[PDB]
Formats: sequence, structure tokens, C-alpha cells
Amino acid sequence: KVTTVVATPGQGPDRPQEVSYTDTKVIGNGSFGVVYQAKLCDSGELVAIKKVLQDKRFKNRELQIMRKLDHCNIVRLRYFFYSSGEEVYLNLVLDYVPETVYRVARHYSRAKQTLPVIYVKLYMYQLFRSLAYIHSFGICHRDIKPQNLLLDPDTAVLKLCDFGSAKQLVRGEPNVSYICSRYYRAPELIFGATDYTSSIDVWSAGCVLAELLLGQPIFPGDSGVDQLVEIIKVLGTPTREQIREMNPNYTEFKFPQIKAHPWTKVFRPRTPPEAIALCSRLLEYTPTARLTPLEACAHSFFDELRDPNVKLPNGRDTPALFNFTTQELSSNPPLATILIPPHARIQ
Amino acid sequence: KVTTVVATPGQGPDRPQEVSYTDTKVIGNGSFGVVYQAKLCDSGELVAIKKVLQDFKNRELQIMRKLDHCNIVRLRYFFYSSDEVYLNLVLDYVPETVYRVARHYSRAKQTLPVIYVKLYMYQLFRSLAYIHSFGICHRDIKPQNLLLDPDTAVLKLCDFGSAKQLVRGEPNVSYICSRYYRAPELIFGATDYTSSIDVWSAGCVLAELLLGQPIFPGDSGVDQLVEIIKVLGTPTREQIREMNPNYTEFKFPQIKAHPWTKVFRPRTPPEAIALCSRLLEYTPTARLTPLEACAHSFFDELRDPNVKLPNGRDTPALFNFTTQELSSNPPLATILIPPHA
Ligand SMILES: O=C(Nc1cc(-c2ccc3ccncc3c2)ccn1)C1CC1
Ligand SMILES: O=C(Nc1cc(-c2ccc3ccncc3c2)ccn1)C1CC1
Repeated sequence: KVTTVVATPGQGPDRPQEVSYTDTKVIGNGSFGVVYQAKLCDSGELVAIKKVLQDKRFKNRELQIMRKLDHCNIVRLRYFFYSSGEEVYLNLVLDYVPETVYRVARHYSRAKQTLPVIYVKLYMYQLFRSLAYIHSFGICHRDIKPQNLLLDPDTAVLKLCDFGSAKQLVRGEPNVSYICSRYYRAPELIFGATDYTSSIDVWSAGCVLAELLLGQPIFPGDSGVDQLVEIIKVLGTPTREQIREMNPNYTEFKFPQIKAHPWTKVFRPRTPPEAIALCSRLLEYTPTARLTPLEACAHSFFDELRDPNVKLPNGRDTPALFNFTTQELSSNPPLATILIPPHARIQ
Repeated sequence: KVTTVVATPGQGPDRPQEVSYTDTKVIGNGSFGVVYQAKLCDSGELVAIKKVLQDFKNRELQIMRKLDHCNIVRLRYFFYSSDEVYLNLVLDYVPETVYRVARHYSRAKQTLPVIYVKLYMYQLFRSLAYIHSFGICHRDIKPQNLLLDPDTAVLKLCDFGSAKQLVRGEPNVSYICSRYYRAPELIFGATDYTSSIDVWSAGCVLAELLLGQPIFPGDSGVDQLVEIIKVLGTPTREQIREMNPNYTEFKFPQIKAHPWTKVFRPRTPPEAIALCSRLLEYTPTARLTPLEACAHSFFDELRDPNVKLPNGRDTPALFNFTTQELSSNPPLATILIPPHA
């Protein structure tokens, strides 16, 4: 069954093209709708088609955001088009990526092994770079989690996906507190704050890092109260001040009174001290105290990636990690001093 | 081998007794601590010992010492043990949970027989009627917290670690209650909610037993809300206002309500569907009270003098209401207590 549509390219000027695809199969369901895998007739390349009901009232926010993004660590929007399906549907045609951090982490966990630190470095670095890029537009993802981190195992390339929760945050304009997924929610979201910032993504990324190092989620729980107890067990009880910077009116509630557990005793003995240091600077109560994504990229944990001699275990080169644009560096241009190693500067 | 402690009876005055037990095994871990199973030397009876770090006074203990009801797990004893100090709550052990039983049916591609849906939900609503009459809200109603004896079909409500006596005008944390079972006012982060959040959670359990899977799934509040809206339709401004003000002016999926009949399988009893629709209401004050739910027609079969369990035994005691239990609406007694009781 060959399907043919006239679709609009994700990037560049509006110049629709005939696109034919076949071998359609479902690779995902959700509240949003359905994600299909398909094969393009022209090139044989695989795509993922995210199909969602289209609101008659306004432009789709996810589409508007994805048409603005162009970055090697963000899943590319190849085309989009509208169609029927019983009401009108928006179809987002994305590059298909063969793996996710969720699935890879599960494979190691079930095999009683941990992902090699070199991959933890590579994946988390690319995640932080994707965040530096979107944040520089004021855009917050709001649902960072392993299932939304696509991986190409052969090239070790990570790509951020699912911009269905993403939003341009504006200071003084309220946002829904109920975004972000179980295990990965910043404490200010748990406290129901509506005035949060892009640093909620940095907390979520910190949970992903911790999880890759531990082999399991660092703050599990099916309720916010369970998640908060797990957080308090590590960070200790938050001060009245720390509570004020997460959500006022949570000032006077009764919290568990636990002393902070030393970060080193959280992870296995073999865990590199730089990884632990990095976790502690991401997983901070006070949102403005967390590292920015660009500062995270510059962290000592990623020094190995900047070594001119670094290679993948496959033998392959690492992906391009150093070609930062002015846009990517804009939150703190002199960080390029660290971010771009001497060998990446040879003319 | 054998552990001997000096434990305080859960009810009655503080007169500690020597209590010995054996065969201790772990039956659960959580954010709170650990739950052990043990066997009492005196009676051979099985108990669950919940062990939590002790701080101020323990709210869960204070609440449980006040409760005495056949559909709430009994606090037999409590005791302290050890460089910190732990509170140990000694509970009656119950062999099964609704979580585990629903899973067994789901995995077998079968539905739990409606007679058990009636029995279990009725007893849950009785337990809620009882605790709500003290002003106490459980705040974590879910299948894992619903213990079952499969031989007698008795259900007992458990885990009061989130429970609180709600006081009008005094804020409460919004972040209680578990994924799938949270009332929309909680998802919206409300701090001024009422005991009707337990009724929403109960409605989700009822729908799940009928469907064979949770009715409002999703790992984020936004996904859960979408699933809710797909069934109830988009909430109105007023309905939002009754859930949480300032969540007005937010953009919501503009979806029309789904006919409750088409939510469930064709086999589903219409009274089950009617009851569901009266529990899962956006406006918290529009939801049925637990006592009203007990009196709903869906449970009429339980009030039949000829009703029996599928294993051949009589049903457990369903009609032994106290004044306290009926206090939200005493005239319901004429429905709740049938002529043959
Ligand atoms: O799922 C895979 N690859 C993949 C998934 C997607 C993909 C999957 C689920 C989504 C849900 C919501 N929004 C976007 C989504 C994109 C996109 C590209 N490649 C492979 C592991 C099978
Ligand atoms: O778990 C079972 N029975 C059981 C569990 C409990 C039980 C289990 C977990 C809890 C967690 C928090 N608070 C109270 C809890 C009580 C109590 C009595 N009986 C049977 C399925 C094995």
C-alpha cells in the first residue's frame, strides 16, 4: 500500500513536494495521537510520522516550534502535511532514529550491567547541547526523559525529540505546572509552581544522568510525595529559603527532617567523581543555582570528549561536538574558551 | 528466629504487652520504609509490620489509633525499635490486593466478574464514608492500597501514610495521590481541595475494574488531563474555577464529551456506567458522597437476601452501619439496611 501526499518541507521556504511512502506500521501511541514508521519510496529512508488532531482555533504550537529548530542533536522535521482520519489531522514527518536512551538503559539494566561511562559522557553532552540551543530561543522542552532521547547506536549521535509539551517561556506569564513526567519533575513542578523557568529541563537532564550512572531512576515514586521523600533523602530537607525559590505558600507545610546524604555515597564506588560533582550541580533545589546547559557542556566530566585522541569503542570518530554556532554560545560566549578545544581551532 | 518486643495495643488504653513473632520476611519497600510479614507466636496469625523512621508526633499513627472498621486494616500493635529510632506499625496481614487480582484477570484476557466489582467497590465506599465522617481524607486511593481476602471477599483499605484531617481554610499539599487516580483539581495543583478527591480516585478504580485497564493513563499530568478530557469533554470556565482558579485563560484541547456508554464494553451493566459518571465529575461538589455511592442501584444485588459468593459462601457483613458511619445522611439507612439484615 503506497501512500502519496503533497507535503511541506520542515525547513526553508514553503515549497511543497510530492512524497510517497509505504510499509506503514505503528511504533507509538499516546494522549497526543499516533506515531507511525514509514519508508520513503524515493530514497528508502525511514521516517516517523507523528499524527495529531488539529485544533480549528489556532496554529499548532509544536509545529511552529519545530519549524524554527535546526540542530544536529534535535530530531529533524523533514515534512508536514494535513489529512483526514475522522476533523483534520496534522502529520509531522520526522527522521526515524533506531534507538532511545530508555531502551538502551533497559538493556543494560536487565543484563545487570551499566552503560559505559564514555557513552554516558557522549549522550549527556549532546543532550545539554540540544538544551543550550533551544533555551537560547527562550524555548523550554518541559518533558525531558529517556524515552524522548533518540540514539543512533552506530554513530553515538543523540537527538532530542517530542516537542508536544515545549513552550516559549515568558517572565511574568503563567505556565501549567502539570507538565513533565514521573521521576523527572523538578521539585518546583511537584510543588505546583506556575512561574518556573527553563532550568526545569536541567533538573530533568540531571535525573537522566543519575539514572544512567545508577542503573535505575534516582527519585522514583508514583506520587509527588514519594518522589519528594526520595529527593529529600539525597538533598536533605529544603530550607525555608529554598522552598521560597521553588514555591511560596509551601513555606509552612510539614516536611520530613532528614540530613543531606553525601553525594558520593549515592553512587557505586567506581563512579567517576566528576560525574558525581556534575549531578550535584544539576540537582539543586534553588532553580537559579543549577548549571545552565552551556555551563554543563563545559563541565570537567566532559573533558575526555575534548581530547583529540578520543574514539568510540566501535573505532569510529565521535560525532561533531565542537561546531557551536553564535546562537548556541549566546548565553555565555566566553565559554567557547573551554568548549572549543585547541585542535578544533586549527585553520 | 524469634523476636520479642513490648508493643502497645493499637486500640484501647496504653498498656504495652510482650509480643513475640517469627518468620520475618520482606513483602514491600517504599519511600516510607519497609513492610515485613511476620507470624505471631501466640496465635499463629500473620501480620504486616510497617517500619518507618520516627521524627514531632507521627500523623499516620495518630489517625490509625482512632480507626475501627471492618473495611480498614486493623492496627493490632505499634512499637519502637532501633543510631536512629523507628516506629513499627503491626497490621493484620491480608493475602491479596485489588492491584494483583486485576492484573491476574487482565493477563488472562478476562474481566473480573461484576459481583466482585460490586462487593469490592461497595466496601471501599463504606470505608470512605467512615473515615470522611471524621473529616479524614485518605489522599492515596489506588488498587495497591485495597487489600482483599479472596475466600471471604472482604476488602480492607490500607496505607494511611498520606491521610490527613482536612480543615476548611487551611491549605494542603497538592502533590499527594498517585498516577492514574488523581482528581483534576490535584493535577491543576489545588491546595484547597476536599475529601471528594478520594471519591474521584474510587471512580477511577471502578472504571478500571470494568475496563481491564486504567481509564485515565499517562505519565504526566498533561497526558492524564487529555485522557480525562477525551471522556468528560473540555471543562468549562466554571468547572475550571471550581477545580482551580487562574487555570482559566489557559489553552485546553477543545474536545466534545464522549457518551459514557461507549466508554465501556457492550456487556457492561448500565448501573455501573451511571455510577461511574456520578463519581468522575469535574466539579468536586457534584460528585457522590461515599454513603450516597453505597446506596446507588449498582449495589442493589448486594442487598438481595438470596445473594451468595461464587465460592458458595455468604457475603461478608455489609449492613452493620453505625450512627457515625451514617451521620452524613441518616435517612439513607432505609436503603442501606435491607429488611432481612
Ligand atoms: O522509536 C524509535 N524511533 C523514533 C521515534 C520517534 C518518536 C517516537 C514517539 C514520539 C512520541 C511523541 N512525539 C514524538 C515521537 C517521536 C521519532 C523518530 N524515531 C525507535 C526505538 C524504536
Ligand atoms: O501485601 C499483601 N498484604 C498486606 C499488605 C500490607 C501493606 C503493604 C504495603 C504497605 C505500604 C504502606 N503502608 C501500608 C502497607 C501495608 C498490609 C497487610 N497485608 C499481600 C499481597 C501479598
